[PDB]
Amino acid sequence: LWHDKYTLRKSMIPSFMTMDQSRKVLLIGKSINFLHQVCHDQTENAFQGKIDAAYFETSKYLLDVLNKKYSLLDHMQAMRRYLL
Amino acid sequence: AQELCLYLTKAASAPYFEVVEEHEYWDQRYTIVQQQIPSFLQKMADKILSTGKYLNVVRECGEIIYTLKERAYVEQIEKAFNYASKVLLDFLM
Repeated sequence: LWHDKYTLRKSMIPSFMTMDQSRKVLLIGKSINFLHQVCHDQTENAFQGKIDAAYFETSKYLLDVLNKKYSLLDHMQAMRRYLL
Repeated sequence: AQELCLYLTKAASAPYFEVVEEHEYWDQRYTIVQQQIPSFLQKMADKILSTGKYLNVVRECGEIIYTLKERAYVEQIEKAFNYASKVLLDFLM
C-alpha cells in the first residue's frame, strides 16, 4: 500500500505550491490512508506551517503504532541474531 | 442535495438498524445474503452475522450514523461483537 496506488500528478499541481510541498501532502495523505487499512487503527506562511504541523504529528504517530502494536524494531534486532 | 440525501438515509435506516436472513442445524439458521451488502461494510460482513447469532443461543435459553472517510461506525460494531461473545462464552464455562 506504499509502493503503488499513489501517483504525484505532474500536470495538475497549482503554480502557487512548490514542487517539494507537493511531496509532503502525498506523504501525509498516504501516512493516514495506510494507518487505517493495513495498520488497522482509527482516530502564504501560515499555510506552510500547516503542512509541517500535519507532518511532525502524523508521522511521529505512525512509528508509535508501528513499534508498540507490531514492534518493528524488535524484529530488526531479532532478524540479525538468527538470520545473520 | 447532499444534506437532503443524508436526511433520507438517516430515516430510511432506523428500521434496519433496529433488527442477514433467518430460517426455520445452526449454520442454516441465519445465513448471509451476498447481494444485499452495503459494499462499505463488506469488510465486516462476518462479524455482524456472528454478533447477533451469539445473542440468540442465549436469548432463547434465558446508535450508528454514516460518515465518509471516518470509520466511527466500523469501530462501533467491534465494540459490541467484543461483548456479544463474552456473554455467551462465559455462559458455557
